Amino acid sequence: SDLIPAPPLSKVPLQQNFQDNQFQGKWYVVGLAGNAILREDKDPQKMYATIYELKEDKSYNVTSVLFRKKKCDYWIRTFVPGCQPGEFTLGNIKSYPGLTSYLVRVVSTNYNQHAMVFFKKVSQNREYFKITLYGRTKELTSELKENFIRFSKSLGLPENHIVFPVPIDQCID
Ligand SMILES: *[C@@H]1O[C@H](CO)[C@@H](O[C@@H]2O[C@H](CO)[C@@H](O)[C@H](O)[C@H]2NC(C)=O)[C@H](O)[C@H]1NC(C)=O
Repeated sequence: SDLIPAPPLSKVPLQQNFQDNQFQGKWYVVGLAGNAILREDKDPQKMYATIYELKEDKSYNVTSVLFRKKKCDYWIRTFVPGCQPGEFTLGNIKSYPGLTSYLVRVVSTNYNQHAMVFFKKVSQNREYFKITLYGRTKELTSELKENFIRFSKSLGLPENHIVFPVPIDQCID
């Protein structure tokens, strides 16, 4: 199992002045890229969504929804504020078999339109990294999508490892 090496953090920007309250709400995953992300053609990835909710202890209750096989699959997650506003670790790791690492980095966002988030984790000892292009709506500008493509590449990902989930109306509305 061969993988493209996770980029060195110094290459992953952090959203200047992150506002955890404004980043709340529903986000559409309009762009996906990772060393474990492949541009399938016989069955293109469907768009799923992720809802971020602040807890009073300032942690996020991240829950996602995807339409898998005639149903909505929901998966919960708790992000815990890291060392700098915008960074996050995984709450209750250890309740996730094979997980020794997990990190989130809000690269950039305008809180109303879009956002770019970098994730990196170590499962089974294999290092995985990915980047989601978030959209407040199910679609966005070409400017934003090529910016996403540009960044993914700066991290070592070939076009091939960059995909745009096709918009759907099931479960993510
Ligand atoms: C974060 O999620 C937890 C559960 O994931 C929410 O806890 C719920 O809290 C209410 C009121 O205290 C309870 O009635 C529910 O039973 C709890 N749910 C669970 C699964 O334990 C919590 O409210 C969330 N916080 C926000 C602001 O969304």
